[PDB]
Amino acid sequence: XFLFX
Amino acid sequence: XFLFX
Amino acid sequence: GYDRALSIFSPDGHIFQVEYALEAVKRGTCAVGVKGKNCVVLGCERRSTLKLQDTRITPSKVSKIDSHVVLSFSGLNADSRILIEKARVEAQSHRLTLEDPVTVEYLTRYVAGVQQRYTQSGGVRPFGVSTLIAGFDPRDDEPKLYQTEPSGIYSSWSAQTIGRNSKTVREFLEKNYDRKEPPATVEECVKLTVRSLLEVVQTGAKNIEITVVKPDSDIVALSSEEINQYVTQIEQEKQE
Amino acid sequence: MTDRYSFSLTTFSPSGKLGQIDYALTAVKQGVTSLGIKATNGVVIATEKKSSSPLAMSETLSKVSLLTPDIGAVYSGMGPDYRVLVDKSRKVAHTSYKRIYGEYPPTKLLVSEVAKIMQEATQSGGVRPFGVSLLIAGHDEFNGFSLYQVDPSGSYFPWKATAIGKGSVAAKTFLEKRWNDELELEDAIHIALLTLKESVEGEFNGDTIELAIIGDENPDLLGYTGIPTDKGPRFRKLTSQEINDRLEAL
Amino acid sequence: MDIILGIRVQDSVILASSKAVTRGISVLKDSDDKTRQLSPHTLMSFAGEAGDTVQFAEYIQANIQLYSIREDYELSPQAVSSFVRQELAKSIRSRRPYQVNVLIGGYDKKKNKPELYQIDYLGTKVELPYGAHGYSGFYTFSLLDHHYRPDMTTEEGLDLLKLCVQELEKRMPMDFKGVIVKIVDKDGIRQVDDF
Amino acid sequence: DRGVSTFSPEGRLFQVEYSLEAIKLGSTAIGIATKEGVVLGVEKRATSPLLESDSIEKIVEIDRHIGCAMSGLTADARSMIEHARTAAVTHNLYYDEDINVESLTQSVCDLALRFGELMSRPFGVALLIAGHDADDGYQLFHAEPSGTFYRYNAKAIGSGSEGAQAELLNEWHSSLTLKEAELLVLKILKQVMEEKLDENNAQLSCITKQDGFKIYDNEKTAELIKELKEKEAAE
Amino acid sequence: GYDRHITIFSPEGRLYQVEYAFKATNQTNINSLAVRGKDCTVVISQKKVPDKLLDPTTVSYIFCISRTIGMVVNGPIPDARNAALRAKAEAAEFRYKYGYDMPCDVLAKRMANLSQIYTQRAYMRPLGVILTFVSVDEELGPSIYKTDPAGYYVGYKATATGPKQQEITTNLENHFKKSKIDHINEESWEKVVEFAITHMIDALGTEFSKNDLEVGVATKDKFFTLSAENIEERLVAIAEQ
Amino acid sequence: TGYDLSNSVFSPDGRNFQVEYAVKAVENGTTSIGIKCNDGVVFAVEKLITSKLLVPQKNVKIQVVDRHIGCVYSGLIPDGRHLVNRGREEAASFKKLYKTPIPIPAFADRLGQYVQAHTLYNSVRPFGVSTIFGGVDKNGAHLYMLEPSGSYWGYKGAATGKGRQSAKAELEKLVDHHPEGLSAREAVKQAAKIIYLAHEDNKEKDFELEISWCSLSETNGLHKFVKGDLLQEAIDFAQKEIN
Amino acid sequence: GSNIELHSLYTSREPRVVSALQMLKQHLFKYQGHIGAYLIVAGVDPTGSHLFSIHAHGSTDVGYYLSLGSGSLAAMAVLESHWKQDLTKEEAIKLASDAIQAGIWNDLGSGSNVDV
Amino acid sequence: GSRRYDSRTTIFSPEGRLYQVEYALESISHAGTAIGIMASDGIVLAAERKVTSTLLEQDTSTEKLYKLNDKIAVAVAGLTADAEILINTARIHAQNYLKTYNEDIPVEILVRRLSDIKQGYTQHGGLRPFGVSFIYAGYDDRYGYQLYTSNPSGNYTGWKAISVGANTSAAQTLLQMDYKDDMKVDDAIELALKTLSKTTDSSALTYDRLEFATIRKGANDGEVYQKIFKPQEIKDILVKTGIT
Amino acid sequence: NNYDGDTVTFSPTGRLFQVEYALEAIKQGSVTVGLRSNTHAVLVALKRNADELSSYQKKIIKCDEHMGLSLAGLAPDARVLSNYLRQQCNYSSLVFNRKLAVERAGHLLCDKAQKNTQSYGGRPYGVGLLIIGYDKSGAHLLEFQPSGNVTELYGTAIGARSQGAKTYLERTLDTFIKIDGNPDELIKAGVEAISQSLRDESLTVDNLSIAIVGKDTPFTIYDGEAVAKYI
Ligand SMILES: [Cl-]
Ligand SMILES: [Mg+2]
Repeated sequence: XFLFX
Repeated sequence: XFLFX
Repeated sequence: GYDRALSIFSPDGHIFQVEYALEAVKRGTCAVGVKGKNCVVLGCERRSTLKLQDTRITPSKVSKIDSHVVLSFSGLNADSRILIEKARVEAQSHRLTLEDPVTVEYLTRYVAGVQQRYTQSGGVRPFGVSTLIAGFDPRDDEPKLYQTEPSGIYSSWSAQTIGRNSKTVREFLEKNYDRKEPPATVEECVKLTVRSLLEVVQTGAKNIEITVVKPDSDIVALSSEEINQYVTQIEQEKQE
Repeated sequence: MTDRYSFSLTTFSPSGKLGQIDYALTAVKQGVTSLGIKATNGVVIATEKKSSSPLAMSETLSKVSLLTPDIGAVYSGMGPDYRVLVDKSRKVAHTSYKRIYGEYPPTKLLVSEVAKIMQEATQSGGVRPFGVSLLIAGHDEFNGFSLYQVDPSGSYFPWKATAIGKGSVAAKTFLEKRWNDELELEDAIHIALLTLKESVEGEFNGDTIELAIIGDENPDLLGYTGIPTDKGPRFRKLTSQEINDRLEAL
Repeated sequence: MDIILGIRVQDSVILASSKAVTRGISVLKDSDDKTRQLSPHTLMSFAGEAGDTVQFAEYIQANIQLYSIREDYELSPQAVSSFVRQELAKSIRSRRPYQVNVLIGGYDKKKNKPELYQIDYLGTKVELPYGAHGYSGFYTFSLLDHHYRPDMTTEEGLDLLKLCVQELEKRMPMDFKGVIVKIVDKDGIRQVDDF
Repeated sequence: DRGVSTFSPEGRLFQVEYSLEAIKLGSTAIGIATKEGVVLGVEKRATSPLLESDSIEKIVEIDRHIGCAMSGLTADARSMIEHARTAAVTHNLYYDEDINVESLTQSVCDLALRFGELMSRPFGVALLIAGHDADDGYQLFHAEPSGTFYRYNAKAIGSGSEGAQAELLNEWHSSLTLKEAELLVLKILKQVMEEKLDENNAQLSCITKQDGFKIYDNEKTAELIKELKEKEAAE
Repeated sequence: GYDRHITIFSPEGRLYQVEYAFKATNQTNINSLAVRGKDCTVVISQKKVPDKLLDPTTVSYIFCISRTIGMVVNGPIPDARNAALRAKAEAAEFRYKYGYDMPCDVLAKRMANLSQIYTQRAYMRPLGVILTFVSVDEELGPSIYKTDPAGYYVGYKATATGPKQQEITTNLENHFKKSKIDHINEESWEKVVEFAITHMIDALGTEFSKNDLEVGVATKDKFFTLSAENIEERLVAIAEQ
Repeated sequence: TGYDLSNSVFSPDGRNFQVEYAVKAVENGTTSIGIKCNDGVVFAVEKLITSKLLVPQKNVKIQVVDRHIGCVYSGLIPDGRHLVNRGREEAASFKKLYKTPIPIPAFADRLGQYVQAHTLYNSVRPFGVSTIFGGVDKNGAHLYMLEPSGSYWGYKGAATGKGRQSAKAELEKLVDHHPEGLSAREAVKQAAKIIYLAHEDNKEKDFELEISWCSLSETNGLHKFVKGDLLQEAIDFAQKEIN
Repeated sequence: GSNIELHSLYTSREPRVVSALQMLKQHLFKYQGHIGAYLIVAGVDPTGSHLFSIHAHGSTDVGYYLSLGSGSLAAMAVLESHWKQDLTKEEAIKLASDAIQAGIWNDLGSGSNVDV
Repeated sequence: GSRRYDSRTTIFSPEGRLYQVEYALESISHAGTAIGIMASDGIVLAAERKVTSTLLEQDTSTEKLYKLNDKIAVAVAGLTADAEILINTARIHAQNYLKTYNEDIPVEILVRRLSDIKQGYTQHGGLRPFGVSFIYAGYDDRYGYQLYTSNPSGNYTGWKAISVGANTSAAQTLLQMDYKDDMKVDDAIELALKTLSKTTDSSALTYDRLEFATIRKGANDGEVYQKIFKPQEIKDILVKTGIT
Repeated sequence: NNYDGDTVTFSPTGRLFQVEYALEAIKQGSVTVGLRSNTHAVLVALKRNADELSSYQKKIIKCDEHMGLSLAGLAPDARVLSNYLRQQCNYSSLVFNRKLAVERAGHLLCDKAQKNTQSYGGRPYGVGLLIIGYDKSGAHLLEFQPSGNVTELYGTAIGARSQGAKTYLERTLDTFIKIDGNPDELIKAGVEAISQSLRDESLTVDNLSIAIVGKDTPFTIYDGEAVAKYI
């Protein structure tokens, strides 16, 4: 997995 | 089971 | 949802929709109930305006609610089906929860309760139906005959009639039915019921239906020939 | 607030008439003439673009609508009622058919669904009937070409050819004389233009006439190549120029 | 655990059902009847989770009895079995499924044929010459596979069932306190006292 | 037409005032309260001689300490009785005691004005609610379809009410015995009834602290009718 | 005669409540005009402040629906503001769901569909307003789309609304019969506004001060209204030729 | 005919007669006014003393919304209270989501849309009040007046009720004689005078004066009631002007 | 695809990629990744040419070259090595099919033919 | 409020009749005549299309005769649109029953349900009744061949021969005269057409103005076939019986 | 006339006839008086019997320890509104540990009555209420009309012949307001006030109903031989 700075 | 590239 | 109050009071304290529902009953084919010492008989008129009818499949006027209770009616046929269905469901519901079949008084009280509810519920008109409910309570040999009407009032009757020309056949029963000595046998009770209908019916052919209910779930509908024998015997005694 | 009109506004009168449906049909009668003709190899639907003002851009108002790639619709009566029916008709073609069977509904079943929507506005609480009659032309693999009329009541009938609205009675007489079972599509268009000229008062050209066909597959209008079985839509709206070309051979 | 067996012979269906109601290490009863009369010619035996078993059977009994009164007709065993299966098939995907396994023994008056149906709590239905539910089913199947014949009489059927129960008593580790046997034929439903 | 909950220019609800006309057409019901108990009596008024009169139920038990007589569209009363019984039992479940007669009456009267566009119309029936409690002793209440209730030493409702009430005005005193009250109900019923009063077309009942609510046997009422006839012939 | 009170058909196949809603449209006694340039769409409307106690800045019948779409209303202000709030809500919702600015003609269609429902459903009354939507659409360019209480809508080369619409309509009709083009062949929006005001003056036969007019302009990627001083500059240019 | 029996029915004119009948209820009510000053707004109202038994200064008519908006109305007092209750909900929801207190024009449309909604259906009655309201926001002072139809505009001065014609005439003089503007303290004095002058239309019964104000300088942009010395100073000024 | 067709008919406009993209991501986000759809959404519309990717949880991103699936790392290796600005049609087909081949050979989840 | 405009579709007249039901029956009396005749070896359904045109596509047209399942068909008299609402409801009930019991629905059970729906519209909801009368032609293995009718009241009755729609009085007299119990399908076909031919308001009875259907055990062995006659087949049976 | 069918319809002169008809129900009701000093607030109510066998209909309802009302009109409507006040008084106590202000109780009754005058299907309340209470700002008397109009007063009367009592209080205003720390004398003034509304009938032991609330006095109702002192 789930895209995630 | 299911079809899953 | 449609909420409109159709059954309301008028200045003279009448509910016209309930009274007009009674007029629908008045129009309906005649139905008569007579209880003997050890039986109840339900007689019903079949208007002979309809021939080429299939009598095998045509809805019969007397309906079994359980194996031990029957319901006949006068008024709107379509309306009667809705009361019969509700009564049949409540009969099985009672057996399921109380582990005992309904008393005739309980089944009557239920049907009468439904009729009443439709006189002070929004968006609904009263049932254009009066019922005769007859049978024997579980493990009882005392005959039971009750009447209901659109208002929702009910009561027990030694003998009673409803529908068109019911005034005439009630007149007959009031002078011909003795309370101290009711019809002792099935024969006597069926005879008095056929006699009462012959005051109004026209021809004693396929115009009279008879259903005999005895104790312990013993219910049978008489055939054309069986009724025709009663019609023959009554008029041969009358020729004197 | 709340919609407290839960009761029917369309009831039976002592004569057995449903007033609101009769009055809806009266509205359709006042409406501009539209017609449909069925040929051996196609169907044509046509109507007059009655422009409310010359300042108004009549191209922006579509009287002839695509429902599916193979089904078109035209109307006579109240335009707004037609527009919302086309929106509901397009949606029901997807929700009640294409999302289930993975193909567009046949003409007769989409007509059946539109008919159902119009019947409900004839019985449901707190609504009036739709003030339109539809002509629906369509093709499908197993029924071939077909033309249907739908009335405010929700009743629908299949037609070889017919007309609705202002000059329908005269138009239907004209079509009865000209129609045979050996008509090619071009012959049906020619007859459609001849029939429509009788009911039109003013200008009669490609800019004042709206005409569409259900004919051969148009692979040039599909928008993509690569799938042999997808050959493109059978519904085509004729251009202003294409109409004027056939008015010289008139 | 509970024993329910069914055998369909030439002209009848016989249902044997254990009389013991046990919860954990406690024997609650030794005379329990795990059967309901659905119609005059249809009988249902049931085994499973406490409460669910009776509640399901009585619910099915009420619905079939309602159909009988309304139509003045008896539903065929095939029709009753299909209704029962569909009620169980609904329940598996419900909030709390009925954990009931049933045998339906019926005599079809139209076809003049006895029919046995085995339905599990999932709504899995098969028509069988003989059936059973639980641990007992595997032993009884192997024994019935050997001995069973299609043209057996009611008396022959009872003797084979008698052998099954005897062998189950020896082989089974739990005490099921004997069985109640009921026969379904053209004349109706009757209970065999001697067993 | 016009609203069901509409007020008249005099400030009365049309439908309530009309329901009060329905109650006037109803069979007579009388209640008399004493220090020894409360008596409840009704005219049965069978429409035909073939109608089994004992099936006419116009006196009804709500709890052991609360009786009820009705007059008007008697079918309407069934749901009111049902509610009253539920209220009486429910209160006993919640508080382990008998519910006060006033509280029970108040509960029934809260249904009265629950009508509009809830039920479609008011009730077409009046109730005499008689009972005993430890706080206010023997009590008789008149519950109308208006939602109003009055306590009464004695009260008559139905077709013969204004004639009966004038009679109760003269006859009632604070020292009345239960036996005196029974005869007094029978006397006034016999006065306002169309048909001749007997044990089959009239019904008695009472509520005492000791025995609770009892509907009198036809044999018991018959004896009180015979006792009445003799004492009226005595002067 | 209850067929005149709710939106059901009369025996003639008419909806009287729709017809009477059209009459409410002129209750304000205000005339609006809309024309298209090459790069812009201009809408002008009469402004009347009869009471001295009124704050004239708050008296407006032109609405900024989205950044791109403007709307002028002919009808009472309550129904105008009802229609304005709804169009603003619909335009915002469209952008969220479909990821691009609602086109002028699509909003017009949506508000027309809502209007149609009031003519078919009894419990809802029609709004007594005619809505004129203007924008420079990214696909169709300068756009005028007008809605009425019947639920009718169409595109326009130009349009006019109010008591004296026919006088303004014929004036515009006559101009486009000469030029033989579907727009005002003018580069700047300033000159297209000057054309709009000039042709309204000629049509109504009345002169205008800066406080007598109300102007809305649609360019690519914004719609805006002119101040009294912006209009004064426009009126000065007209007088000086 | 019959077009005036049901709300939301258009007459052949294109008029809603039920809304026009609501206006009659408003015309029947006591006089209420609003004055827009340099840096705020002043509200005043006529309270008829029906009986000596009325407790002076207790039956308050002017209502606050949030902390910065004043509301006064003429007509059916309960209908006004109902509208202010909605206004308080609208102001609460706006502040909850957007943090900032509701601007006056924003608040005006919230009432406007709500009142207009009561002209769309026959299942509801139009509001029997004209409402004068306003206050101070980030963009300065705003005075609004809202009719039963849902119609509202911004005002330099506003009046409604039985003495509106008299009031309007007095407001029109102030607008002409003060183009540069009026101070908050001056507007309180003038408000008092205009109510006393407008009382000639209700001269049978004596009355009680009630004033409120929101001023950036005098109240820090919050709605406050004029009390004690400042109220007596305004009454004295008003009494001097009628004599 | 169905809702885009109805939208296109309603608006009388050819559908836009941003519309399909917005409708897909709002649907996938609603179902919090439980609808396991990982899509690369491309197309031409009146606005121009567009290329997007959308992950199952409703996250979208914009690129000149994207890859998704088990063979994405094999494919992205080829794209990162051979991609440049201002590709011709012939070059872009070659690069795209080469990136798929990378997946086919080196990923056990990918195989058989190349669809373009 | 809204009360003002309510017709009150579900009230009794002072005579104890349902206004809307009575007026719906008046509507149906103007609809094209539909006849059902039940024989020992099958059932006939004959029905007259209302004043047609030469430009109506007849071979793809259906207004009178509809299929409910493989064993049951209906003839319609009244609003076609209203009928189609009820027909689709009946088709679903038939499939619900088959899914539940794994047996084709008995004819009466299907008839009773449709009749119970019609009844509901007369007692509650404040909506207009369905302006439709049905003739049900069906076969099951309990009662064999069955004819029923239902009307907007929701009342239903069984028949050996029956008519609905226009000139039922005249039609019922002609059927009551020529019908016998031992009658066969071929004879019942002839009776149905002869009855329409005499009762019709049209100048002559032709193929293009009729819809015809038979339910026969005339299916190879122990099974039942539904035959919806094609235009050319109606033309042939008109020549055979000697009407054209 | 044509405009009195329902509460949702204005008349051509802007009147609500259904509300005015509800107001009429109050005038038919039996007389009740309310008056207060700075320390105490008193309700005096003439109870009405059906006949000599009947009880005298109760007029005064307790809402909290510090608040209650007297009714004139439809008693069932007074029960609905008094139950609502009891709940609102109760909510204030439980949630905020705060005795509900009499003024705020008025505002809540007003808003509840209003909703029944603007919506179709419903009807106005057919009762008038006199609310007395002692809160943080001392003694209070309120008059409620089912139009929604609630008024704070030193004294008032509602019901049949109420004008007689209202005139007396208007004369006595300066006297009875000063009756501080003397409950008996304030009740005497209330009994002397209601006496101005009597005709034929006089105040008996089972006829008169009195209620009082004050500084160190919870809301208490006096009936029977408890009011014989004041006859
Ligand atoms: Cl839309
Ligand atoms: Mg409408």
